[PDB]
Amino acid sequence: IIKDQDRKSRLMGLEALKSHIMAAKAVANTMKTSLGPNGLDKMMVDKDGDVTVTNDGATILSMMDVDHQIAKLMVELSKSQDDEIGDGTTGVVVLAGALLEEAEQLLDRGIHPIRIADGYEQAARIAIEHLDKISDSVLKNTEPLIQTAKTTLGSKVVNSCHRQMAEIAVNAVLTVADDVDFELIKVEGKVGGRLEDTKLIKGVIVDFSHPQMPKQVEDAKIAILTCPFEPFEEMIRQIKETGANLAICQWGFDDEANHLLLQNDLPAVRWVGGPEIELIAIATGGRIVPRFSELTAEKLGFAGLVKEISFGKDKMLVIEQCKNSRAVTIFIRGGNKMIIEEAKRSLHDALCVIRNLIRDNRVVYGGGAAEISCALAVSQEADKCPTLEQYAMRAFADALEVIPMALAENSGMNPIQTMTEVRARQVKENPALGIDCLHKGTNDMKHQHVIETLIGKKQQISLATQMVRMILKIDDIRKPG
Amino acid sequence: VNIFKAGADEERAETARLSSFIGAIAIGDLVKSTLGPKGMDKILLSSDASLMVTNDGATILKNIGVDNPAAKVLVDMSRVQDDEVGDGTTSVTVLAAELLREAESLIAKKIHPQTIIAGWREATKAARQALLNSAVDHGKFRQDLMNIAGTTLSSKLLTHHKDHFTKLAVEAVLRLKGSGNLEAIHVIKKLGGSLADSYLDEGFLLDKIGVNQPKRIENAKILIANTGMDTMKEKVERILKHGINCFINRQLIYNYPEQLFGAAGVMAIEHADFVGVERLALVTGGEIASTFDHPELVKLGSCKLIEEVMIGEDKLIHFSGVALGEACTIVLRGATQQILDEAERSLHDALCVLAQTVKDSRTVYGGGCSEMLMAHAVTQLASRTPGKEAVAMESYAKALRMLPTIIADNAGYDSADLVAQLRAAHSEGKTTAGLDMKEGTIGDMSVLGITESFQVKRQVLLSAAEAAEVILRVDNIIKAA
Amino acid sequence: GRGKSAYQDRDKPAQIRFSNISAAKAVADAIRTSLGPKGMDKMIQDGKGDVTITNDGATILKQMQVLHPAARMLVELSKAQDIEAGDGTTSVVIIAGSLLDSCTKLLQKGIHPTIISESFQKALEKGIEILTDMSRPVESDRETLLNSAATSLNSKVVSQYSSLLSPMSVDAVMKVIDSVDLRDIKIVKKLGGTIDDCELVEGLVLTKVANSGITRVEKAKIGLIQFCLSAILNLVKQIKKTGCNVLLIQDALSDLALHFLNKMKIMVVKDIEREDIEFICKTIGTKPVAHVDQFTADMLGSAELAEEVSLNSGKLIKITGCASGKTVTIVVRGSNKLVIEEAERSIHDALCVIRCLVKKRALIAGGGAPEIELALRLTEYSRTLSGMESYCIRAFADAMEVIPSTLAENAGLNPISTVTELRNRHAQGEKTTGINVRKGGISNILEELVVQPLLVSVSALTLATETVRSILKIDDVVNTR
Repeated sequence: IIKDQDRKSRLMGLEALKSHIMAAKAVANTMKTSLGPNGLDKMMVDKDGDVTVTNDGATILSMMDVDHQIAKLMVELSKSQDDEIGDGTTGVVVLAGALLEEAEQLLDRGIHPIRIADGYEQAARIAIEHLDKISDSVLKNTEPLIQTAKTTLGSKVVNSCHRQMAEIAVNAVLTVADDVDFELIKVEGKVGGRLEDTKLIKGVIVDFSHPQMPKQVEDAKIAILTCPFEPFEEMIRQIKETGANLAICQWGFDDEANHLLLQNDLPAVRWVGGPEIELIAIATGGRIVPRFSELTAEKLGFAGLVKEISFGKDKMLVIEQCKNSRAVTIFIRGGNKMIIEEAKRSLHDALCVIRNLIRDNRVVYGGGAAEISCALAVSQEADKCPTLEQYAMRAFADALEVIPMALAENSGMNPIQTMTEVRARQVKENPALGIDCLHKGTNDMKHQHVIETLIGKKQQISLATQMVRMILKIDDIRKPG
Repeated sequence: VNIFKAGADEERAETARLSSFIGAIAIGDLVKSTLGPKGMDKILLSSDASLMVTNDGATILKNIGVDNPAAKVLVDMSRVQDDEVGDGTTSVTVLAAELLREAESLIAKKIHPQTIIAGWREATKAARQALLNSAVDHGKFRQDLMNIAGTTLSSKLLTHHKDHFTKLAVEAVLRLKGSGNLEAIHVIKKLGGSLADSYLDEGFLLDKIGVNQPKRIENAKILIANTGMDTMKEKVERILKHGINCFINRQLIYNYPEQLFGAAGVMAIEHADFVGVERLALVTGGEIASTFDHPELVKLGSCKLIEEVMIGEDKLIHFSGVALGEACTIVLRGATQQILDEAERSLHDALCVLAQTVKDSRTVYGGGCSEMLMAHAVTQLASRTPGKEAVAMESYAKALRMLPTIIADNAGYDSADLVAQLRAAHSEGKTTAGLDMKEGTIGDMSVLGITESFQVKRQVLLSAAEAAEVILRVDNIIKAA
Repeated sequence: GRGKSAYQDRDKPAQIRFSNISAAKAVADAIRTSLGPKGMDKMIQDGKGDVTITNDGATILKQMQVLHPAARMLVELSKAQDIEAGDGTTSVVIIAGSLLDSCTKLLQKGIHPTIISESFQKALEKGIEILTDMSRPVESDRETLLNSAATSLNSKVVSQYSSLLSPMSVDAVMKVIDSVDLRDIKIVKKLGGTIDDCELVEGLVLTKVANSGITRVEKAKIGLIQFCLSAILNLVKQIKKTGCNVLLIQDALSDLALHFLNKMKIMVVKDIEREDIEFICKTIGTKPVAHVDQFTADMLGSAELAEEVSLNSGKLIKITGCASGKTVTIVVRGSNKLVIEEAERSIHDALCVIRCLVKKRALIAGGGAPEIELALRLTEYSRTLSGMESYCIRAFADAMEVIPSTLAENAGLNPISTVTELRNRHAQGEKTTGINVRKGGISNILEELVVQPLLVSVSALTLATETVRSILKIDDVVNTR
């Protein structure tokens, strides 16, 4: 009788293939427009009447009414790509679609789904083999690093000052580099000033109480104190009988006590949040003591410099040059908190790309150059290996030409006529040549300084390949309700 | 097998762009009618059965329930162009629209959006440089000031008494001209008489609360107070300890404290409008205090003359002769209510343009004169820069010719003939060729004293252009059914 | 997608124009049949049931619920005319509906709206000037003031006492000739006796509650209070501290409060209509204090004698001898409300007429004389003014023939034929040349004793035209609702 109730949707046979094809191809065509510096932005206005002008695919799919399962999968590809390294969240999407777009072809020919995955798998395994071959292992190389970072801060809202963001990214990664740990990088964000003001501190930037107090303590003896100095001469005296020159109160601070401590020449900051008080103890080593009686001469921390600087009329306490600054600090200033959010996010990506690099000296060339080189390889390797997997590898390669073709598309130049000059100028002058969407045509990427980490492309092919493969194995989905 | 629930539209390809741009175009062509000193105001009606008859585009766009994302963009533009200068509000909106309509035109020509943006980017910047060669540089000539103010007050309801308000707006900007300070100019809108009864008070004006209290206190140290003097005797005492002769309470003052004020020779005034209490702290220098236990001898402002004159049978407290006479209060009197309110803002904006003259000593020529020059400039340039960029820059210029075109339409004078008459007579009469509605023919802009302020046009060209570019970068939005 | 939600109106060119003219005219046609001495009344039965059989366009337009604003406009005209001259309230609308229907004859041709509005203005500036310079500017003159009151009292149920009603009207105005303030002459009816007992008192006479209250205060000190006197002793005591011996409460009055006002010898009158409290404010000078608290000694008015006269078995609160006779009271007496209703109404007119005569010591002969007068000169004005205005103005003149055409109509005569006879007997005669609907044919209106103050015509022409001119510019108005 009635196996599946109403409110369902059962995809059997070519019905499952078709649905996914038209469903994905579409979602792949949507993001494809936002690819490259010429990417076309999108406005995602949910049901709350809120606008969402973003260039990132994950940010567009996270606000797009996705009801189809296949589409959701494409949403997990950009999300995964955006939760790991982030950069190229667009690629994986467009890439996945292309592959599927080609797959359908092989399908309508009578080629079974499973088989399609096979060829695409072998080809991909080889696509990387080549991409990891053309790479030019980058050098503590200050030159290349600052460059790669600029290739990630481009076409964004932080492009107006991608130089300052990259500079901070390089030093931040180089400092906490030992294998680089992204945890030893504290990204403090506060309103005030602009984007250009963003800096990096070799210590802890804890977000003074009295004025005349020493606005410049060299090798301070931080006296981490919790209990408030409220109801003042004897209480402040003991803090001066320990050797401490920098009092850090976690609670209140009576004015009377502030002036007395002033006469002693010891700058103090009252009302210091729990977290801050804890972090300061991890930076200088200072020990957190309860009452002002447990405060000895070994609970004092040592910071190379403690100066209160007004970062755009936003005066704050800076604790840098600590003994063991295991925790760095990247202060991102700026007016509209919205712009900064964009900067902080990009920074994340800028720092991750460096890390993937530092822990793997291998970089490729964007502009599709690599894609072209691969598409060519896979094709020839598809011939050196017959069997039905041959047509598969070929199709795979054809799907490796979309990225470039898209570039020419979003650039305005005829995608076809472009690939004409590309594939040509590419085989002649090595794959070091790609598509310059700025000059409309072909040109050596290595010279245009359009480089991209190997992990970017590397991972990109993977993610897209793995997901698409899954869907290919999906020929039936009984969803009740 | 379904990505969007039943009822989720999906604008794809042209349809998406066609819908997007048109939406803004409609809104742009709507307020377009209210162009030139001879437009057609709209009788808007909210949800509370309200009849709104205004010629100001901004206001019109702020009462219209915009249910379109793109359109809302115009609401912003008109909100910026209006909060900066005044008129032209309609211009920036309309122009921005026509561009998009010209965009969807090139799109139909298979011209990729990006290249379109590029063309406009060149054209706009090119046209900008041009507005410089024509922009006449002026310099305390109370003559031009009137010509500029008289052109800002026109195209409104005040056009009848624009001459009267011109002398006022200019007289205030010449007296308080130390660096263009519009924050020192208070606007007093009161009902009682025609608009020809409005004057300019050389000081702060804020339309007593005791017959026992000193009406006219020559030398009085104004003491601002927010909280009321009620729960009383200790209130009057403390205030007497600071040595004040003039008390200004924002809230209500009890009867008892009111008696001690008059008996102690301390003139007081309760229920003081916050807007009138805020400027007081900027006109006399009296620091506003919360409770009566906070103010002292430092919260006292210096005033040389605080009298109460029954102007037009109305008690007006004059605080003229403030420490920094660089602050006045133009009083406006209207018979009805809309007239008074419509005149107020009219002066506010009139003050803005003057603030632009005191800093931006650059002026242009209206009457579509400025645009026609642009249209002819960007054109020659278009032919210089080949590629799709040409048609773009070309279509940009032709889109700038619409300004005067509409200026002739709302005149009953055929535009088709005006465009030719103006464009041709512009290549012979230089940049001094502008449209003259009141004569139904092209006339000299400089000979008729018709000059706009640089800031105006500059903002528009820069605004619409770039803004539209982004609008053309979108090709898939999720709004509402 | 949607840019303009449903339910919202967006009156566009061809549509809105046609709409405003069509129904407006129709609306005019409605009361059009109620024009003339033999006009046609209409029984207006609203929802509730209140049946109103009136002939006055205003009394009709205000009794009818208008849906779209365009029609409401006419209601504003007849309503504005009913306050600026009283008579003519009917014509104004008719003429307006004629200009609209006439203008359209120009629109259909191709004439642009704004030009038409501009044209009509020229005819208005010239037109109005014609009626005036051609009117008969006689001497105020005490005599004429009595002739203007007599001709406005007869033809009614007050003609029986027109001789005694005319003077009172002249005296009432001579005491308010500040240029006459109708709202200064308050009328109070009091059933009983006869109309011949009408008396004009100098002071605001309202329409006692404290038995022990001074029902006759010599040197009173009027005191207005809005807030009710309930919980009481402290409230009454405070009233006797200001010296108030005549408390006039707008709200209710408690018994306990009455007893305290009866012991302090303070005449109190509770539940005083809001309209009354306002008149006592503009006549005695006593400021209507909101709360009994804010009441002070400076809110005390000046009353020479506030007694409780028993006018024909009626207890009214006479407050004559006010400070600043701008406020005259006419006690109308009549056996039945029916005869009193006529007296009051007819008197109202006798007042309105004297008001028009003073605002313009001229007077034009009705009967369609001034209409054909203008219609003639205007037709000649066109042939000399040139421009599209010609046609327009002519139609503006022909649109005047309606008044005289409608007169002969409501008289049974042949409108077309009769008018022509007038136009001929007009040129060959004088401006006094009109149509006598009572005899069937032309005749010397002035010699017939049928004159009308210029204000009547001026107001109509001025208002009507300005409006019609404006509406023409109503070709784009979104409702956004």
